[PDB]
Amino acid sequence: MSVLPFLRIYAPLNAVLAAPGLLAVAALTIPDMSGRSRLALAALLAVIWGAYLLQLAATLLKRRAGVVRDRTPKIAIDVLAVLVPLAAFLLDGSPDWSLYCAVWLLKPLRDSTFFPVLGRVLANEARNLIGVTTLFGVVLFAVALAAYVIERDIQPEKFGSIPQAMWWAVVTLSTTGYGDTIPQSFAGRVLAGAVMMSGIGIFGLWAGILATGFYQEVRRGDFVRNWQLVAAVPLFQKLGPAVLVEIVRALRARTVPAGAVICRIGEPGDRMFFVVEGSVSVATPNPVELGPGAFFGEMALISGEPRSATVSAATTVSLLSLHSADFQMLCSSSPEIAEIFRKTALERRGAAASA
Amino acid sequence: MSVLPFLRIYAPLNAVLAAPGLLAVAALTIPDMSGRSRLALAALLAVIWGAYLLQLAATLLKRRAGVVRDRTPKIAIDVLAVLVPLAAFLLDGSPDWSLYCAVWLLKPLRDSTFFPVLGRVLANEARNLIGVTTLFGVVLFAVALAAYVIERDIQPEKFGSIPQAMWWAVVTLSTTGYGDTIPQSFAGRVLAGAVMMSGIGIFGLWAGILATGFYQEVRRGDFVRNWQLVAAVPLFQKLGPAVLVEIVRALRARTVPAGAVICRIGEPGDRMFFVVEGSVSVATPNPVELGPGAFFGEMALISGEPRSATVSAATTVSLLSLHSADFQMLCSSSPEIAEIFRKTALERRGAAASA
Amino acid sequence: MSVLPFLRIYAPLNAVLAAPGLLAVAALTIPDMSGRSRLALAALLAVIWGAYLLQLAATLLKRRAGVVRDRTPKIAIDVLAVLVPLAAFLLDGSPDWSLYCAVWLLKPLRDSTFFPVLGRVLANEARNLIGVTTLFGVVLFAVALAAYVIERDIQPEKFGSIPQAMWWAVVTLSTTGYGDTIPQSFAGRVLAGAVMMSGIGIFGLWAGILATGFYQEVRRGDFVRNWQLVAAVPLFQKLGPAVLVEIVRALRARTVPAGAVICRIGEPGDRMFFVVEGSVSVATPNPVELGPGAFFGEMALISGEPRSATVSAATTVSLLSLHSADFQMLCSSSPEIAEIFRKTALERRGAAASA
Amino acid sequence: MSVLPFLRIYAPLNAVLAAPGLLAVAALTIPDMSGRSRLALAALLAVIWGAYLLQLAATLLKRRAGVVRDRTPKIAIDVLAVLVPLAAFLLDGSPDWSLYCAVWLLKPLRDSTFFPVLGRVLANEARNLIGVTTLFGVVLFAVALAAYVIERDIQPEKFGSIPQAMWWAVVTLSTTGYGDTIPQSFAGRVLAGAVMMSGIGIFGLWAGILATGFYQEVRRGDFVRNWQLVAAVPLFQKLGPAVLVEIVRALRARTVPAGAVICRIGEPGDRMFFVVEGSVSVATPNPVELGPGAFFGEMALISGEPRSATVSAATTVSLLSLHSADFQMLCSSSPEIAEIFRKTALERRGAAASA
Ligand SMILES: [K+]
Ligand SMILES: [K+]
Repeated sequence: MSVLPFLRIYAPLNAVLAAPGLLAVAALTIPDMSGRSRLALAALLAVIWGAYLLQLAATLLKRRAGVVRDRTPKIAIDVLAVLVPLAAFLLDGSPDWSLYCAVWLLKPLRDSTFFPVLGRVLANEARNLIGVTTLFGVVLFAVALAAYVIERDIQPEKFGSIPQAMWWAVVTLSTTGYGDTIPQSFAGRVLAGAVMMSGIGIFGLWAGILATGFYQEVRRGDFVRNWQLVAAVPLFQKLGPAVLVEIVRALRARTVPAGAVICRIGEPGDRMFFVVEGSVSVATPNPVELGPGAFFGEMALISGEPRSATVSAATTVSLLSLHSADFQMLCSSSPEIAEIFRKTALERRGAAASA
Repeated sequence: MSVLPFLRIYAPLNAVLAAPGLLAVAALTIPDMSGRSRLALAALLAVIWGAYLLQLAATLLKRRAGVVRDRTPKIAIDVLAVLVPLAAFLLDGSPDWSLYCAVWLLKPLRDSTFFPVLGRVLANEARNLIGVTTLFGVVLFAVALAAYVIERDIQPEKFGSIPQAMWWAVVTLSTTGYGDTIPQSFAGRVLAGAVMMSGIGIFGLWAGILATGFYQEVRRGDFVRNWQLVAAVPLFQKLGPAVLVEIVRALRARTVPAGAVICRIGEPGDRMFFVVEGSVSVATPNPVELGPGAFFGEMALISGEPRSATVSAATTVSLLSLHSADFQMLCSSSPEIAEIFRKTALERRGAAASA
Repeated sequence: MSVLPFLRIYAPLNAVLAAPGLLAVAALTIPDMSGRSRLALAALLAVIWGAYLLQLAATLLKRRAGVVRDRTPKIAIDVLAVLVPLAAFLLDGSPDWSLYCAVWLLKPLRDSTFFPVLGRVLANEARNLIGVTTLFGVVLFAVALAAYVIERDIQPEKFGSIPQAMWWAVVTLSTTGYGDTIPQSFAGRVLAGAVMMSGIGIFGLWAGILATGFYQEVRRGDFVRNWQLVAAVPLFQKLGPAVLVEIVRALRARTVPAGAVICRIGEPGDRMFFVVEGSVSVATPNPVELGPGAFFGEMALISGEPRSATVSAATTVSLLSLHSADFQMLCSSSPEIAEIFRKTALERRGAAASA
Repeated sequence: MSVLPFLRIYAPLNAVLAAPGLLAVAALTIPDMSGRSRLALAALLAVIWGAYLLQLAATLLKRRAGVVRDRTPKIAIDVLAVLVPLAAFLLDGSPDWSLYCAVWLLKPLRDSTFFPVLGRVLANEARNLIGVTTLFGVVLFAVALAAYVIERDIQPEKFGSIPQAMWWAVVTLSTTGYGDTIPQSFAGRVLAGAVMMSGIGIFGLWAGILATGFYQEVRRGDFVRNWQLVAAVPLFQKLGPAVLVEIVRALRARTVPAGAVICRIGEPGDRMFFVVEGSVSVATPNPVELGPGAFFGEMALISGEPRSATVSAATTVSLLSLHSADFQMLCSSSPEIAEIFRKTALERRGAAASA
């Protein structure tokens, strides 16, 4: 609610081409299809193949930034991105060689930030997951066995065994309800009463395990990335030690590309930003082009008024962002700083028009 | 638990008429129906059409409050509220013109506050949603492909292709369990074991993403709307800076219409209010009609007793509300203020009967 | 994890008899049944009827504690508890009069504390629920309509109308998957992709709305009930104002009946209690029978040792409970109090054996 | 995200053998199977039987650590681990004696820590669960009854009774959607509209009840286990009282086995550890083998640089772990301690190479 995401978050075309790349699978998979478009898209495989292969060697030029790097992840698939189709094309002379479009599916995951954010936490919290997973196996066979006791008599063809009953366990436990093989007797139908009660109690924790400290990591991701952009601000030699741990939990940083809009004049002013790198276009008779290490919005927050200036992203600006309360927290947190923001809320009234 | 919502929250009839408006669709949709009621409700379309159209021009008189406004949202549908049916009536000479009752469905959403509250946050947090959505696409085809490996042989008519297998993917992943095409072999039935385990882990985050900071926004909505009604209270020149950030998280404000009841005498006193605008009917021999900038309940909270007065909403009062603990927090937070509430818990004993 | 619930939480037999009471419904509902047990349980209705009716008049003696009370809830059903069966017995001469066993179902809810805890909060937070409920209606027909566009042609008997399509909406949205009427075409099967994605995003908030501040109320329920049992403790004239708001969030109170065990000797000591009313049996050569306003466990917590005494509930004791950390919080929160607990951890070593 | 789990968390083979043990059930359960492998695995039962029985007596030697112990849980199944199969083998002369493989399923749960963590909390919070469970029974029959009103006429074979309708209740309430018996009329199909709305509101709390304070216990589990490893650190005589309650919520402890890696040189330094027991291999010209009561990473955190030393687990080290922010919290929390970490960030530069 308090950030401006711009400049092509889903940027690199190395990721993009999997989506059209893998829909190219389908038409080969289908009888009664004409040969025209059949092979037209086989080229598209060769495009993407060639396209990453074009990209490939430029990556294999890993002399760029060659000091200390850990690029086993990034490179691992690029190699197989082109070999696996290639080795496939010959030995699998039959059309099923296209089935090695299971390969690019990592290419999104290759340059997928936020995916290592996932695997980072599992190796602290899987301690619970396994005791639950065991418990998930406890309750499976603890319950799955209860049915073979019963309907083996009058449902041999369905419940004439244990693992057939294990099938109806997770289906019945995992919220699903396929609807293939269901009891007829009473006591077995009694047993289902606890199952949904159970699995929804089970998953009530287990899926909760994920979001539990995942959110901590992401709420922590908003600090590790943001203890940066702190000392750059020339004012923050006076902030107390504990002051900062409060604030940075809310301060998310995102970038704006050049040319785009930041805050349009007259829109309801609801936030203020801290510029730390780049430059802006504060639309005034003298454009107050504040570069690295600046801010604006106190003209709008202290007064609670619309924007006093159409700020447009002159350049690639690494922005922070902040809603009022936590800035009211700040002006509450210290009178010493509202003084300059009091002055600045007067200086920028005269320094907007003037220089 | 600590607020009095009254005065027609679901007020404007511009919203109301969609509900009866769109049930008017149905009877036309149905064979073997008599023509009597068939066309009776076609009028009702013309009513609502005419009714908004009656409303319409009064809105197009946008000279009301014409200083600085952003009414592209509000007006966008009102225009189409009446044109789309109208242009429909002629070219679609066949009865299917009524199918342009897809149009009013925004009219609730037109004057739906709390809906922009939704879209506000997605443009900070969709960063995650897409990495998950990709991941949702990862796991779809990563898993959907695994089945065509198998049952293409003995289930051509069902699993004789990939996207047919993609169908059984999300159905099997998204908790649903339709029950149309299900395996027969073992290894494919093995694969389902992880699926529900997965999707319930997937959605265990992804739906959690929504409530995650949504609740922050709404818990923030209770501050942005409520840093108002602060300075109006004549007492709050002495409250510390950080005192307020604690409190306003709990203080929700709602309005009471005139005539209605606020706190009935003798009911178990469980809360106290801060009046800031309007007037009341404190039912006493001298009605202590406290107007803008007042409160009551300390007579009941300090003593923990029932109500000492039937307070009824004399007028349209913009109320705050507060349960004890956070008022006990207050009386704990400062002895200087309990003094006047000590006195007031004596003055209002004598000032209830007297003037 | 830190409380001792005892003394028949599910106590009153006025609640109990619904469960056997309503299973008495069934055998009448069933053909090919013998008349013997058919009417045997019709008596059991008359038992419970007579049993509450026996209870009834003793309740209608509402001279007990007759000062200020709000007993419209409690009495409302008791009246109908016996009239509704009675008026049923005659006019409904056919056996279906037993269908007025829909009546006792409130009798649990009659003396169901924790149920008003539910309805208390909905009248603060249903503001959201309705904007969501509208939104739930938005997305219903916004999506339900999309299908009649398509399969009316080749599925008249199933999708030959709108509300038939509304049926497949919520079924498909609400996680369920019945499996009666499913598409065959592509584009309609495309549409389901967003649905589960939606409804699981929808309910991802909406059910979250419930637990959101419900937990606040219950986490608040642990304070409102527990700002009691504070001043009774003779030591708590020195605790700071803000000290208490920290602590009582964790301190839950429950009662122990007489005779039962409290802490058995030698078990791993993990907590300490504050007695405020009743008496104990501290099993020592001189039983240190501490009555109202006492505590024990610091002998075990400071040393981190097993229990030094088999404490058994001599009487009906209203207990508090506390795990270490928040007592370590206390001994951390003030050195002035650890002094007496230092002394007490010596006095009770000598005062356990001695008097 | 901030811990190193190693040394065989899922260690004891007493747990392990259930998994292969119980898959041994299946092949006996199946007709048309050869007798060869039929009996081969019956031995495997005798293996595990004999294997625990081998383990058994060594456990019955409970003279180890015989001071004060509560081993009724641990021993209860071991006894039946071998008797139940044994008594089964004779009286159940038919092959169904193998059905007493319901017995080992506790053996995981025997030495399952984190399972008592489950049952600990239910006896504080089941107060709610039962009022909900009653409410779950309220809404069951409150709703289940509504259908027999209707479809008993034209669905006797399906809805010709109440409990048959109770079947379609929980199936329809508990998110499942089997798909066996579904209405045809309107008003009954109206009723389902609230059901999913209800049960997803129901379970929206009820499963939430579990994770609610479960997470508290586990977030409390990270303190009770970790008020240990506090005084051992020679520095922590100066930490304030309240300082610690902040920190230990994040500090999780895990063990590393001997030989394994701790922090490899050059990897991106993201955390620092507190050694309290064991020894390391700080790979330097003079290996700075810090034993009980040590730490490292401030060389990497203050500078925000990669690792300055390949630390490998020389021995079984009981490690703590800590990411920056909470160490930045520390260096923020007190200048007095950053002094020695300032010096140490210089001493270990010279004391890494030197001794
Ligand atoms: K389902
Ligand atoms: K189904």
